[PDB]
Amino acid sequence: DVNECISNPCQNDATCLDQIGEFQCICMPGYEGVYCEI
Ligand SMILES: *[C@@H]1O[C@@H](C)[C@@H](O)[C@@H](O[C@@H]2O[C@H](CO)[C@@H](O)[C@H](O)[C@H]2NC(C)=O)[C@@H]1O
Repeated sequence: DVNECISNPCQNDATCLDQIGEFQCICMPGYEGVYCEI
């Protein structure tokens, strides 16, 4: 139950996709971080 990608998990205006029991935060080209922020 419950998901991970509800209100855009990313923190840099990244694209969210589908994954296996996880979230898919697609950061920009040449970025860093897990939730697209660093
Ligand atoms: C999904 O992948 C991301 C890495 C981005 O390239 C996304 O594109 C951007 O999506 C936002 C939506 O919040 C939009 O506002 C931007 O204009 C768009 N970027 C460009 C250059 O179109 C992509 O969908």
